[PDB]
Amino acid sequence: LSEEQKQEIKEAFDLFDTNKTGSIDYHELKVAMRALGFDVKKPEILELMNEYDREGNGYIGFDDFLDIMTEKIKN
Amino acid sequence: LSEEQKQEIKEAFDLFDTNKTGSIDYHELKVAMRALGFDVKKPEILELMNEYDREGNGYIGFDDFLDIMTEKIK
Amino acid sequence: LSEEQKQEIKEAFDLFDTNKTGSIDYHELKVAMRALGFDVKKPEILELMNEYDREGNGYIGFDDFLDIMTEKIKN
Ligand SMILES: [Ca+2]
Ligand SMILES: [Ca+2]
Ligand SMILES: [Ca+2]
Ligand SMILES: [Ca+2]
Ligand SMILES: [Ca+2]
Ligand SMILES: [Cl-]
Ligand SMILES: [Cl-]
Repeated sequence: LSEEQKQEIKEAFDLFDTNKTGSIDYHELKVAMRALGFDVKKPEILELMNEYDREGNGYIGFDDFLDIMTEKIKN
Repeated sequence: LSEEQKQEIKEAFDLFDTNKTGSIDYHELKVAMRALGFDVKKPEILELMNEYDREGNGYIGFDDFLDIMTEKIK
Repeated sequence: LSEEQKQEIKEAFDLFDTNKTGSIDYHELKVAMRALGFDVKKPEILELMNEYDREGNGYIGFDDFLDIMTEKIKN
């Protein structure tokens, strides 16, 4: 929630944001969460994708990723 | 451990310091060590808590976490 | 790979640079890659070591590690 914590979450997102877009696809969400210490598996990742991929293009934004990590850490 | 290494250990601790208490409980220690690349399981984590939770309240400080990562890395 | 992505890869290498050399051994490569979200196993790590430990002393450099992570993140 703090600025220091938000930057660290941003570092994990920017590491696997290949095409310099503001998005990550399924595989990049898995390694990003694992880079933050969460051993997420395929059923959990697909559940998160379908919850946040509103336009249905296979990508989620950073603010989507920020809210995911917010739910995981604060709980 | 150098200043650069200690800062990185500090970043992993501050990420899972949920209430800014300067302390982490069992679950927060587990994900923090895994955030540093160590796949730790429940028996090892409980053994670390029992070693460093001297007050017996279910929390350890950063200097407890710093010493844990010191022996795991060095 | 942007300059900020290379800094994050450098942080993972420097965390397990135990003796302040420019090298990591088998075990230090395993945890360094796992610190970046890749849960690699023994056969893959030994495969990467054999490819990049050209001198054959059980160590690889940062530029070896940077190239490994470049291939992993860019599929
Ligand atoms: Ca992308
Ligand atoms: Ca990590
Ligand atoms: Ca706490
Ligand atoms: Ca205590
Ligand atoms: Ca070394
Ligand atoms: Cl999980
Ligand atoms: Cl002790």
